[PDB]
Amino acid sequence: NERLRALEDIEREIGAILQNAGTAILELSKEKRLLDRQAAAFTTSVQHVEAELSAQIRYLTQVATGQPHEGSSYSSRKDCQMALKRVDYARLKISDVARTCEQML
Amino acid sequence: VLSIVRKKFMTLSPQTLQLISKKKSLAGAAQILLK
Repeated sequence: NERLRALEDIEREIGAILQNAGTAILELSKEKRLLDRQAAAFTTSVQHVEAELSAQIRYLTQVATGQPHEGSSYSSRKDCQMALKRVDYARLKISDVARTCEQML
Repeated sequence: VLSIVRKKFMTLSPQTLQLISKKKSLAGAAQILLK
């Protein structure tokens, strides 16, 4: 759950770091203010993105041997399907009884 | 021409080309990078 958001934020930060490095290079090579701080921030963000990528790659490696988490609660799915079918059949029978009663009265 | 010379060889402005070319290439690369 949180690892997905972490990887998404890491990718967004890598993109932002690339953009900041490009902008800092442009501002520094245009003419010769904040170019030094911009380059420092860009280098720091690039290093942080690299560290985050290395940490995510150095994960616990849950299985890496076969198809893990086999069985997605299919029994519960089938039970819920049968319950819904029972409810639908009950509704149909109740509607039939109601039509019979309306024809009676 | 160089291989032929390797036949008979013989010996016979504030433009600031590099200064302007550096900034020109910097802007050209920065444009594509920002894009």
